[PDB]
Amino acid sequence: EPAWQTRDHLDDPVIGELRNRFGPDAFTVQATRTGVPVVWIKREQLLEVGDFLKKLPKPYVMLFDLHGMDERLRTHREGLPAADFSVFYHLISIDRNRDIMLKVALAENDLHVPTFTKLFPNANWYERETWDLFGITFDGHPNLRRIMMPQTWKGHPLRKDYPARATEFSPFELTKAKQDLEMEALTFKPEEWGMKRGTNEDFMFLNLGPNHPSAHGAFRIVLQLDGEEIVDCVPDIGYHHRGAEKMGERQSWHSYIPYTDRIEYLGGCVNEMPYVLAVEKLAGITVPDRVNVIRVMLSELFRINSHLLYISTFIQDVGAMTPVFFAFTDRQKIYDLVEAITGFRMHPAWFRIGGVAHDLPRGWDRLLREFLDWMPKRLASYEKAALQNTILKGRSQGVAAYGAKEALEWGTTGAGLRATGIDFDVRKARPYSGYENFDFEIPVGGGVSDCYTRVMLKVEELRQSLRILEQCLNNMPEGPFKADHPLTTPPPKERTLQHIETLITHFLQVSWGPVMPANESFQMIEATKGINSYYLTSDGSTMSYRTRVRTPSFAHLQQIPAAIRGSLVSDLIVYLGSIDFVMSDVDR
Amino acid sequence: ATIHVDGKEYEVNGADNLLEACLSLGLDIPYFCWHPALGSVGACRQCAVKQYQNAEDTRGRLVMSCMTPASDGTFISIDDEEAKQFRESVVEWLMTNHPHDCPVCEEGGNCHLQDMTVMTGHSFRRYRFTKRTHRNQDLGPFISHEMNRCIACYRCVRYYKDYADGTDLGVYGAHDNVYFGRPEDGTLESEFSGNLVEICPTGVFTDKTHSERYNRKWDMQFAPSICQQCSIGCNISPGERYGELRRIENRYNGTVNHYFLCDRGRFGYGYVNLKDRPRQPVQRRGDDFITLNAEQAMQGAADILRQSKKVIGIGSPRASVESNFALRELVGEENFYTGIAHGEQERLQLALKVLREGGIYTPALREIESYDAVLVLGEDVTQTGARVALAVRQAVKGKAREMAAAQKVADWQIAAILNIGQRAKHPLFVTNVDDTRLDDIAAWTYRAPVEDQARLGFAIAHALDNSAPAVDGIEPELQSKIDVIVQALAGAKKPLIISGTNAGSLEVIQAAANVAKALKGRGADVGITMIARSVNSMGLGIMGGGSLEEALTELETGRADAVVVLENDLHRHASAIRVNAALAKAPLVMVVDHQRTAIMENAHLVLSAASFAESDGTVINNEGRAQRFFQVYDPAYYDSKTVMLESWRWLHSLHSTLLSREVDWTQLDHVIDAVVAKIPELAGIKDAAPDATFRIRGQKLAREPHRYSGRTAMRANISVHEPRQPQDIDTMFTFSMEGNNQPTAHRSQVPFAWAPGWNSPQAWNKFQDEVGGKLRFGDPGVRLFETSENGLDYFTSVPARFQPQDGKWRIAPYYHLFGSDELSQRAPVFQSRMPQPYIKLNPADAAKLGVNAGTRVSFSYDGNTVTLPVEIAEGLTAGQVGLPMGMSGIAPVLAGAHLEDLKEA
Amino acid sequence: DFLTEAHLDLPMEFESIGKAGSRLGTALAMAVDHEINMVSLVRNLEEFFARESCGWCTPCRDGLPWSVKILRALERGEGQPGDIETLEQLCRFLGPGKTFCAHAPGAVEPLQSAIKYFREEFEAGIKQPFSNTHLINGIQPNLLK
Ligand code: SF4
Ligand code: SF4
Ligand code: SF4
Ligand code: SF4
Ligand code: FES
Ligand SMILES: [Ca+2]
Repeated sequence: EPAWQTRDHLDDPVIGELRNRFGPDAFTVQATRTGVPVVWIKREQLLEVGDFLKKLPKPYVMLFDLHGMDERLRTHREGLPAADFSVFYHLISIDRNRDIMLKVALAENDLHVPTFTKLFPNANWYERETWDLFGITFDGHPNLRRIMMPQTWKGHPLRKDYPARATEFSPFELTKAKQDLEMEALTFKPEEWGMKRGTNEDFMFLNLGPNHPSAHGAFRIVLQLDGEEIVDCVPDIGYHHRGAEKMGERQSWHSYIPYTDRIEYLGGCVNEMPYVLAVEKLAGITVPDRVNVIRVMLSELFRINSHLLYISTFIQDVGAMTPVFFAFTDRQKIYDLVEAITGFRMHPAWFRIGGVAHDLPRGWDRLLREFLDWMPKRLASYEKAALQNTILKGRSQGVAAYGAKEALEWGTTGAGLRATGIDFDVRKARPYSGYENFDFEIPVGGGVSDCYTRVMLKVEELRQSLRILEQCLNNMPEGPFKADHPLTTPPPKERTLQHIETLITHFLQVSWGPVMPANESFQMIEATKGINSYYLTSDGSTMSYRTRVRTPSFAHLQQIPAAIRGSLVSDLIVYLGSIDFVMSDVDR
Repeated sequence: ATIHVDGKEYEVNGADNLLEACLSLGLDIPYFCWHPALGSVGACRQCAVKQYQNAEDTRGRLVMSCMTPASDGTFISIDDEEAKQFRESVVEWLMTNHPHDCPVCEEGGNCHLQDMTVMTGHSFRRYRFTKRTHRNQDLGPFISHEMNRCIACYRCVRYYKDYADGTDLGVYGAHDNVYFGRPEDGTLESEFSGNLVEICPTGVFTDKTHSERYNRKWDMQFAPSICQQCSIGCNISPGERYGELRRIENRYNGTVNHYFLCDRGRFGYGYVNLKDRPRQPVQRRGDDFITLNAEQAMQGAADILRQSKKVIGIGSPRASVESNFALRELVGEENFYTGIAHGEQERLQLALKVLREGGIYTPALREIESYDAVLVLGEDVTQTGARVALAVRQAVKGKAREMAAAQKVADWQIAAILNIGQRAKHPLFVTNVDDTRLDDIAAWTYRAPVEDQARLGFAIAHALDNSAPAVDGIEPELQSKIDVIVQALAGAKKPLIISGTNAGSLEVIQAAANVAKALKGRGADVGITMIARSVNSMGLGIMGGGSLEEALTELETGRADAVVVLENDLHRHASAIRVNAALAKAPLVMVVDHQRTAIMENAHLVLSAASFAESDGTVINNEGRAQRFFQVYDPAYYDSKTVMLESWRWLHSLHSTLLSREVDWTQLDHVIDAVVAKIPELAGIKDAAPDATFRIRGQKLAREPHRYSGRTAMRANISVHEPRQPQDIDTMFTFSMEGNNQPTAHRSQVPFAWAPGWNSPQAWNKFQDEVGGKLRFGDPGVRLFETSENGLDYFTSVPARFQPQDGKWRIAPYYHLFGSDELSQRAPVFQSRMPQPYIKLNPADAAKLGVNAGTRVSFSYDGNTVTLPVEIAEGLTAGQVGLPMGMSGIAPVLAGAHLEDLKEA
Repeated sequence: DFLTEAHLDLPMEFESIGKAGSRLGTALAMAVDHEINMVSLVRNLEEFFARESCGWCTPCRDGLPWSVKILRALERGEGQPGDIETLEQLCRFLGPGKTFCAHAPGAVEPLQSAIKYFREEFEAGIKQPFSNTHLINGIQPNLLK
């Protein structure tokens, strides 16, 4: 049985535990290609089910995702409960190495769910986004305001009846919003932001803006300060909202890949990988070994690129302005290889449904060998010159520290999670794309996640990625770069150019789109900045019915107020430098 | 019946085959040679499924689902591995000889063969040998021929010969060298040849008119519309690209036209793309023609109309119900005139009275195929109401259908039905001034003048019922033919009487009403059909008004000093000299039209109205069904200087500017509400389509496919800034892809058929409740009137027989599908298909005048000595001259008129 | 279907020849001597059957010429791997019930019997490797394993 086969996961012990606790008629098991047990729960039992899952002997400790779905236009809902809308909750048990998706059905008139924030504190921003884009209210939310769109926005854009395209520009509304920006500070009240006890008459409220662009993007933080100390802060995000999920409903399965590239714009093929894996699950495609090795090599090259930018920008944020020049030279060596292979630098859009766009060009191994010879001396030089400097250490060690429990309750993944001692990397826990055939280690911290431990963990991750790249260079399999499946999009170009049935398949795949049979698929990968996941719902058409992108930077930015409370503003900017986020990842 | 497909239970009709039953259930089985309207023949072998004897059977056997009845307790599997392998092998065998042609093939993106190649999963070629090749034929100006792409599915010949009764298309050769086409190069002679471009699943037969300005299906902007070229009211999907009307596709209406159009509707759309159309309001100031915008045109027209002492309005059967009503409201009911002549108005109102007061049910176009005997009186149906002629051919094949049903043959086994029937057919009797295209299947044809055809109808009615008035002076041979018709009509379970206004005779319609009444009095399930002239002839008849002669009298006497002519060239309904003199006498002529007509030279103001592609409205077809047509595209999207509005919008704004000195562009639903409030006989046009607030789960209905391309480049040469999406306040459709076109959406107006995996016209299967039936949530369009409880009295005005007077030549109308309709004859592709102008003569009359075939003779009508070449008509009765109605220079009002000094030029 | 020397001691009845893997047919038997190449004989038979197709239904009309071309290639030693598997698949998919009439099952009976009994002669015509494509300069091919 292939890994993409539709399964109900009734053999999962969590299904038997839920049946013993709540009864057989309390929930409905849905068969998916998500790889996880999908369980439809009544709305009135959601908090009970969540508490039961949190109190299991090997408990579900992290709320991985929480979002909504407009099911009104979905025609293939066989075996599913009646629902105009739905809200899903993806929960992860690291100790079990398992996960469960809970789905709550909602009628159009009764669009309210109990809040999940008492069980999982990252449900705050997840429910705010679900309210913003779908109009689903969450009862008991401390402050349920829009998080992506401005507060004076009409409608909920992820609803199926909301038009996707840009509306006509108007200078009058730009003038009005400029006036709101001008008198935003004059009419600032802490109550609408969730802040309290401000203006005591000792705290000040200070807004941060687009004044420190360290390649992360534009966003705002309003800080409540007792003198120099942060007593509370909320981040203002949505300034980088691109409507990428709505675009997922707007593009074909093939023509959405460039948009996947720009979700986390320092990641490239890393961003492409979960989307094409989830589409290949929908299509029932198993890629050959050469495709797996090529995709792993591209992912690790882009992981090294992103880590180089992250480490150098952290060093620049601390104050040492020199290593960014050399690290971008190393990024140019990576770009030499990536340009030669894919034809592009930052957004290659090179992965395909069923494979990659072209075969490897002749001479790729020379460029890979040159980069693998160039990198280690440069990395050691950066370590000795900057990361072992005691001023940088005094600026970063012990700054914005959190443990394993705080990382689990906020959905922190990647190096921030592993610096707390939790050994959870997707490439080892849930292997994908042939990562199990590579010899590499997962660096973990001592139990405490500071700025410094996160940065050094990413340095060790860079070294491990260099090891994986060495293995990719030494053992690259001979074979096809595209699968021999009819839904491989596009087909191999030479057969398209001389064979009529292949030309027909190409013609219909690039124009109307490949038809993905109606299913739900999920793919989780270890991205550059944490765990990135694609959750795709196909309604049997050539476009996605729903494209949900879970990004780790959203969770990290939500964790910011809990970790930085009681610190200084300098600690905050160092913390932002050490998070490894981009605003495109946060806002999608 | 109960079937089990892949272990799932389904309830189906046992009289259906497994292919149409499984397609009606939403299951996907690839198929080529089967069509819902043509039956099953089992040729292509694509539709293989695995049938098991019972539930406890694992072996099974491969069967053709189209040839297998969907009987009770039938166990089949579609997703069986051997069935999937065989279906892929059938696609592969078709692919061995198929040309590498998809980029340069007009079927691409709309091709059933492409869809089934992808559906079977065949994408790898292992055949390595040569491909067979064919030369192409020239098939005329409408259909392009490319025999390389043929998969030998036999759909074309089955449709063209067995369905449409065409004679000049066939299959030649044998084995893998079978050829589909004409026996030699020439134009396809069938009036329904254009349906080949949708019947053929490949790109062999393609739309040449679309091929000139070709674009793919995903790039089209579609709207549900009604064909404007005659009164039948076939549902169409016009598709536009880059501001020009590109194609007319068939829009499935299970009540009216189902799968098929006629060639006039399919190819006569070219007048929309004419470059001489008015695009802006133009005011004639002396010898100058200045261009106005909408507001100042309204202000100037309103000022001049306010200064006038009496304003009259002249409507047209070309215009919609809303436009004619808006003109009637602008000028007043007592000042409103229908644009047709007095005799045409009398015939149209008599046909209307027979339809909605005769007590006899009038069938829809699909229902015509279920009648057991047909009498056509006077109306050359193939040239005037062509789709009715196609339906009549199906009703004629009903006898073979009944004979095969007596022998327990399934209704989809079409070859067995045709073999059992042989040449047997239901009785058909056609009367005309000459031969018709229905003479090949008619049991009898009566070639006679219109008075003699009416007398034959009156005699048939009298022999059916003695209370009907008798006819004196019937010859014994004609009496024997009358008796043959009488026993054929009396023995029929469902007789159908077809007539219309195109014969130019009131007595023909009266005789048809008498025959229908006599059949109704005997307890028969009789139906009556009236063929009108134009798309909204019945709507103009229901609205009523004075004739064009009265309007010209008002203009000539000086009682009216302002005339507003709506969508009427005025020369088809009255003599051109009288019209020109009356319009020159009037100090204000305003012409609201979308075509450059001859009366615009003397017009003081010309309002650039919208054609059907750029407008919304309602039209009433020949059976009284109100149907809404929706705007296809915004004419101002590319050319921002284009001020081309709906006629009702122009006239409503003119009325508002005349009354309150303020402009009011209004909304379509407001005008429809005004129509149904003021005219109760048109109250059913409210329910022809839902209003503009209708939504499918909150979203509008999309006009263009979801893969519509070039949004940020199609207007980039004009400006790199993308314009605002055109807003549609009038209807529930949006001028974008951001809308709903799901086959399961609860609606009746479908702009185009597309489903995932079905890009061809076969997606209409997904849009239907059952395949070949109706649309899933009802066919659009409602009937204005029900059958009345009581009928009319017998018409006692039996005319005298035709007598040839010396020196006077009675004009016999000859209609042409390509040429008689005004707008379609303006289409450039129709000029090659148009017959050359002529005059038909009896051999005795031509010998008396000393002329041969081809000699040019001259005649004077209303002081216009015009010269035409003579051709000899064998079937025309002496004392008559055959003239082609509706052509250039020959108005349709000349039918039934008389000619003087007809002599050799 | 072809039969061997071991089937010569079989009564000429419908039932006896039917269970031997053949048909009684017209009962006018044809003897094939050792000097006759089986591939050329089946090529002659399939050429007759393909050109006598009435052209109504796809498997016979478009699959018998494919078998003809494969047998012609095997005759001159131009066969490629997968040709015999293609012939066997054509025999399976042109059997009874798959085509509109019984012309094509009769057409594929001698082909399948000759492959069953004389497979060494059909394998001897496979000399060249499989090549359905030519190289296109600038496009690297997808090398399937
Ligand atoms: S008929 Fe269809 S498959 Fe053949 S060339 Fe045209 S689009 Fe391609
Ligand atoms: S020309 Fe078209 S409809 Fe006719 S047999 Fe060939 S593929 Fe079928
Ligand atoms: S029969 Fe009349 S309404 Fe129908 S397609 Fe032809 S011209 Fe148009
Ligand atoms: S199997 Fe029979 S019906 Fe089919 S093409 Fe061959 S000879 Fe004709
Ligand atoms: S559709 Fe049944 S054999 Fe052609
Ligand atoms: Ca409109």
